[PDB]
Amino acid sequence: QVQLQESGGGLVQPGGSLRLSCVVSGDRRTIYTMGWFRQAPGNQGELVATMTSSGVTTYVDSVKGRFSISRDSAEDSAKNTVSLQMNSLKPEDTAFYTCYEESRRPLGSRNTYWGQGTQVTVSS
Amino acid sequence: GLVPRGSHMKSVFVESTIFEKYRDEYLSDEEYRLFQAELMLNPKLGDVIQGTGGLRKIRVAGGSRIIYYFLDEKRRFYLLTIYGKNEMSDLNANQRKQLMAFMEAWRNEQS
Repeated sequence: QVQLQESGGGLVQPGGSLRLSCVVSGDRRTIYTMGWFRQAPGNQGELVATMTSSGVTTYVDSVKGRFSISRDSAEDSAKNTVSLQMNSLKPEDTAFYTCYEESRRPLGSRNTYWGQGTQVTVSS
Repeated sequence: GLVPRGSHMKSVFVESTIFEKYRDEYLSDEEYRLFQAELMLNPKLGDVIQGTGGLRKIRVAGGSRIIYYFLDEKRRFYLLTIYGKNEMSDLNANQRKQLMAFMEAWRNEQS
């Protein structure tokens, strides 16, 4: 099947930088889109960033300039690693961060795969 | 506590032929990701429909409603179909039975 293992997270000083990361492997598929989601306790979550297989990105307004989504195809044979780069971290960025990836194997289902997630705590 | 209340495991959403054809006629990608996030925190979030074998209806678009089946062991959701609020909201036995059939059709694809 398709493997997803993710990395990064923890706990950071304001103005500091943290790279979340999240890998999808298996065999070949057609990748559509891919992103990051975040949810702080008590309130509704929010989609943090998105990237089509064409490179088209969206970012939410509160993170504009500071978070960056990037990608690594691994020849487009094999795996794609998706990275969330978070810089100039504000404490409002404290949240549980998950990644996802839509994708469709040959003759297979259009699935979106989701990570375990990882807590990111930006505290003075 | 820091981590929000719910479930935090790798999960899979599986569109059916129907749901995939008609998804973007209904949901912006933001709406769709918010939906999967909600289910990933809490499967059992949708209201059960009986005679179906565990199918659930969520109403978050608005009036969009999705019907899904969460697979206990493999941690996959089967997104069966999405229909709008105004549109057929009438649930009858032919429907519940055929939904159960196609649901079981996916169900037995990975033992």
